[PDB]
Amino acid sequence: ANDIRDLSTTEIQDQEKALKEELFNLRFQLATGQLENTARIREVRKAIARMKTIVRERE
RNA sequence: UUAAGUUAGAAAGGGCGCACGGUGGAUGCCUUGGCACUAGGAGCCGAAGAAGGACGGGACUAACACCGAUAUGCUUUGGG
Ligand SMILES: [Mg+2]
Repeated sequence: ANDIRDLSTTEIQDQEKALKEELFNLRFQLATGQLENTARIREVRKAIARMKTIVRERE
């Protein structure tokens, strides 16, 4: 959270993209039954949320 | 032995009493919920989109509760 606030808006935007891609691949693996660490999903969801929050605080 | 006479016992099933079960949810005990008030506060919400909803959100989710594509939560300030 404090680490996110360090980054620029554009850099956060790119951090989101990565997390969105990560979340997508987790959901993919999960559906194909190839995901063990299913707790990863919630973390990534929360992370995305956190990043959007900081960006909206910037404005 | 014949004759005459008298009387017993019997239960297919049934009755009464008793014993033991079943069913059923009365009664007692209990209380998560109600009822009536008192004192104090407050008596409004809505185009800055209401009341009330629908559909969604969990690793798996039928329902309830919570939340809204930032979805079973996000940030922050305090408590602990
Ligand atoms: Mg704290």
